[PDB]
Amino acid sequence: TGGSVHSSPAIGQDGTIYVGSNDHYLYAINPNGKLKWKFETGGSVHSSPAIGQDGTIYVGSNDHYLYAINPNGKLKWKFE
Amino acid sequence: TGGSVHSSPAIGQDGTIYVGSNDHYLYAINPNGKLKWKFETGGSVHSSPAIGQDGTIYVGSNDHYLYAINPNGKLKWKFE
Amino acid sequence: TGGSVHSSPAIGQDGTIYVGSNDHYLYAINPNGKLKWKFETGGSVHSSPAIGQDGTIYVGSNDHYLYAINPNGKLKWKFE
Amino acid sequence: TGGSVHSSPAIGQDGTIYVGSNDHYLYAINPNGKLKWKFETGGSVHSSPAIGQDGTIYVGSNDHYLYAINPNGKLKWKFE
Ligand SMILES: [Co+2]
Ligand SMILES: [Co+2]
Ligand SMILES: [Co+2]
Ligand SMILES: [Co+2]
Ligand SMILES: [Co+2]
Ligand SMILES: [Co+2]
Ligand SMILES: [Co+2]
Ligand SMILES: [Co+2]
Repeated sequence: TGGSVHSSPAIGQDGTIYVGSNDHYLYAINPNGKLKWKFETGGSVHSSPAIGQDGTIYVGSNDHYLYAINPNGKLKWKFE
Repeated sequence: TGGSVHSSPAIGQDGTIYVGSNDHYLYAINPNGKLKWKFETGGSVHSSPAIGQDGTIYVGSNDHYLYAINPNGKLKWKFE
Repeated sequence: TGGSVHSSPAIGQDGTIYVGSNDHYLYAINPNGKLKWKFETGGSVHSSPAIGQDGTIYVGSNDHYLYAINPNGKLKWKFE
Repeated sequence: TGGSVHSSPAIGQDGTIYVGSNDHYLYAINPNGKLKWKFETGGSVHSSPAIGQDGTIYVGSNDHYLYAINPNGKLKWKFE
């Protein structure tokens, strides 16, 4: 990643690994080590992601928001 | 939220997302991104919440307390 | 507690809540909010506890050790 | 360990305890408190490890990488 990986990884139902970085992104990494997608927030993603029953990925950011990200890497919503 | 979301979200049995904020609050957010409730502690909620078998939400605060919050957002107890 | 509760709580099989504090202790709190026991390490317990299959509670400390604590609050071992 | 254990332990299917240290290593500790192996990254391992379905251990490092480590302590891959 572009900065410290302070965030703790979460593992999806299909093995996808999700983790934040101080480079401001939430990363979705395939089990083979190849990027699935990254999603840019406005600040360090120190928070560790959680995965909902429908696969939504939730994570906080130092930009003050809680993010809900769809499994395909598109924003679902953010809460300030 | 009002400050960095350092805390890592927890997901309840009904999909509710709980997370602390450096704005001093524990947040309960519905899966649709709308606030269910927030609970104010005396300092940053860096700690990440855990959910008990009866749904109680437990989280630490930089105000020195461990909080137990009922699912409706009312204080159950705090331990110094 | 005596200092910031940075650590994230873990919940045991019987509902006991375990959490570290920057006051250097690992706390075991009953679901009713009353202390079961506390265990003193040599520095802040920022690490969040994990519970093994036999109930052992594991947590790191800023004193450089990983601690294994028995369910009764007595040290099992520490690893430097 | 050689430095603060900020990381939060993860427990494997066989009881192995995995945790990072600010000494830059990911540690695998047997339930008896004896080292199984340690793996050196390039910076503090503040991130808390997660365990995949095949036992792979994933953890971030302040060296900017997400690491995937095999259960025997050998690198599987790292993602920058
Ligand atoms: Co750096
Ligand atoms: Co930045
Ligand atoms: Co801010
Ligand atoms: Co404040
Ligand atoms: Co204080
Ligand atoms: Co101290
Ligand atoms: Co030290
Ligand atoms: Co260093």
